[PDB]
Amino acid sequence: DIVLTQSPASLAVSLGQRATISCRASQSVSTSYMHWYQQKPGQPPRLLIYLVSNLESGVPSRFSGSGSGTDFTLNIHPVEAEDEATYYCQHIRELTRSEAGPSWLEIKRADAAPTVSIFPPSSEQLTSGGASVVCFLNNFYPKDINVKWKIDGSERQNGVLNSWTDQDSKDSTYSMSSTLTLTKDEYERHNSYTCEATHKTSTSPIVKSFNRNEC
Amino acid sequence: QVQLMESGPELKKPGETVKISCKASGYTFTDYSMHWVKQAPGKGLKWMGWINTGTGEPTFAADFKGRFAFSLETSASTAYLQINNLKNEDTASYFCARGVGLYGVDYWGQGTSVTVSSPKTTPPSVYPLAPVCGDTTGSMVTLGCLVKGYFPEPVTVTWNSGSLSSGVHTFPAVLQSDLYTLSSSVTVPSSTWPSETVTCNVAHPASSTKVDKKIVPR
Repeated sequence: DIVLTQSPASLAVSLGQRATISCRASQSVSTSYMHWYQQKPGQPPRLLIYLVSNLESGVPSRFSGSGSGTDFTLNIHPVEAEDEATYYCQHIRELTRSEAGPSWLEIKRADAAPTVSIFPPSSEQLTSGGASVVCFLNNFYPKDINVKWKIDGSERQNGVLNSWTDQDSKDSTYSMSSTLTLTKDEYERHNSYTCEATHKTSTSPIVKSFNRNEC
Repeated sequence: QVQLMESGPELKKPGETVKISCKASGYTFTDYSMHWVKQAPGKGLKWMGWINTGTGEPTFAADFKGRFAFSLETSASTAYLQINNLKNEDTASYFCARGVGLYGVDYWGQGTSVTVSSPKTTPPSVYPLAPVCGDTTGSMVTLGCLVKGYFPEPVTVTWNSGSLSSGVHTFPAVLQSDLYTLSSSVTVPSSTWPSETVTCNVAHPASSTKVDKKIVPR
């Protein structure tokens, strides 16, 4: 019954910059008794600050903890590449222990439009009675992107599954896959299939499309 | 050297029960409480409760009451978490963490993933995805590999046995009919393909299958 709100949800950073992550409690002068944890993907959290002002024994002195009762901040005096991770802040003042929704720390790069690719059903999947149309949207920045499927100019939402990667380790871009799965029989009663992305880098949708009748 | 080591990953079906162990080394087990925390795959950390190390007594958050149990084996410095009547939304990673009282938790175990579902082990169908007209931009051309209907995870997808790492995107699997699918794309200069062979490789160790699908022009 004690909410802890973290802002911002995401923060794009360049190294050397000083970043401040903010946290706010809904109740109490929850005193100090606030902690920050860092979690990289596929790993357990690791502790950084205990009581909101103390570094645990291994954390570099670029990490700083501040604030009391209702407002707290975590501070990195010059962010380094190894500081990319999610940052959680938790309060130990009251039971049950509550953690805030995290803050994602991502590397900043220049904006990049998706490279978009569309693939009709393989002939081996057609012979099994299935039909997946797959769309790749690769190497874009920033991460926000919306994709729509269109069948003969009409939008389709059912049968669509999406996956996305995290930020790439070299180019720092994001990529995305979107799959429209149909039965073979509904697949062959339509002509045109198109995926279109809306992204910051372009003022029009980025379109890829094929038509079963154009050979 | 303080260390919390948890037991391995577990696959269970709905209504089963699972027990997860957390073994502490490098400190006096009875001088610190032990906490348990659930992470959903999306999703932010959620505290389930804690157990008094000395008295072996559980305290549970309201959302974790009645279907969960904390226990100890003090002589062996391990804490246990047991989940009864497993439901679908118990699919998550579960962590143990050493309690430091009013200051919360400090050391964390590596986590244990738990999957609940009714499917049986199933090998994937693997589909090569050859480009069509607009799948070249500039010099480069994008090819794909679609891996559909397997259980359980993981699969390992590589291209030409890993020699083709440089321009690959392999996407996390997503569920579908309680089965998994992933896709992977690889981008190469249009002057290596189709003149040079490109083959995606899928390994699914739970079903002992290993399959290659060469991408051939439409």
